[PDB]
Amino acid sequence: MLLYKDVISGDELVSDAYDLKEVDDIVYEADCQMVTVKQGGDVDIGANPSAEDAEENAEEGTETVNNLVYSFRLSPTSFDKKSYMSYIKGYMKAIKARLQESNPERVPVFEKNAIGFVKKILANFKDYDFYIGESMDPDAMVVLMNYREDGITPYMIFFKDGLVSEKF
Repeated sequence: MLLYKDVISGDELVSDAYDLKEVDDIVYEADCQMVTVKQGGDVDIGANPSAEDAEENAEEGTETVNNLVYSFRLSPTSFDKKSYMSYIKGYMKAIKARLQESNPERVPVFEKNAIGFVKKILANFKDYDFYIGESMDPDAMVVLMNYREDGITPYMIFFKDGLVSEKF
């Protein structure tokens, strides 16, 4: 029920309606489940000439999708290996300033903890993928999608430093 949004440019990055766990480091984890819904194509809010919506006569088009991405229309975008270093570097520094203006005591704990997680993320930045909200900003809240140690549990992480809690 809790709603967490970013102030830099995340806009509703995740919520507790699913489940959130903060790792000893400084990030939250919102688990997502798969649900089957009847979708008949969308392609943005308008962008098609003429169609029939028939395809076959033995299946309409049921597609399972995460409940967090569907409710928050999460939008995953492609990225570059070297481009990732520039986004995490200029983004980490951006937060460093937000602490100095708000809480300067979070500058050191945030640097050491965030530095450790970044080192374990580069080991497989591809397996963590890179998501982005409708804001379309490579310097806003960045969420990564990774499967637990099992693989049957899809979960994403949201930097707690750039995540606030909102009560209904």
